[PDB]
Amino acid sequence: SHMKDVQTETFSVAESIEEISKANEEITNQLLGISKEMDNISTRIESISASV
Amino acid sequence: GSHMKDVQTETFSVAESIEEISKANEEITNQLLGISKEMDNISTRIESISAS
Amino acid sequence: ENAKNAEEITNSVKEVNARLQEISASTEEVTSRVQTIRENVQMLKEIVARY
Amino acid sequence: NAKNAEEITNSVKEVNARLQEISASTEEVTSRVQTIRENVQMLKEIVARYK
Repeated sequence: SHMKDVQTETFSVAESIEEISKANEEITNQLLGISKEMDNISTRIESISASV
Repeated sequence: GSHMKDVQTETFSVAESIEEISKANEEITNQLLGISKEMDNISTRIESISAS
Repeated sequence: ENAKNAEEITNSVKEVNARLQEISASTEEVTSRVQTIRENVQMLKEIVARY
Repeated sequence: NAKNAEEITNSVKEVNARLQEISASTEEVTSRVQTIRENVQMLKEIVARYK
């Protein structure tokens, strides 16, 4: 049965696509918090330009 | 080998997709390098403006 | 100098915001192409059972 | 200006930390795409051999 070398490689991409999937969610969580924190720095710099 | 022809149909979609993820994660890493160098400039300039 | 530095920081923030929206799009591109590889690795483990 | 330059120095410091963790996860996707790319070259030889 030649479904041996199909199984050994379709096991390695399944333990690896899983960490990719998790890492894409962790990147997503950081990114959307950073856009909010960045948009508050934008207000503070605008206040400094006004102050100048 | 018809069951290996079934395997090719799957393995074509994976090979097309992994080549896009390979360029998309290189586009992310280069943009992240550019953000960091600008963030160190904001860090640097926010100490010099405070001394000013 | 305070006018110069304020604009220099504003110009860096504009760069960061533009590169960050390109990374969100590329993250959505990877979040779409991860699902395509997951389906063709579950539908391929179905062949491994069939035979 | 002193109270806003301090609040930016502290938010920039947390942003840079959070950004260094995106660089970490992006390295971890980059490193596991080497595994997957290698295994879809192998899946191609076995089909060529036995189709």
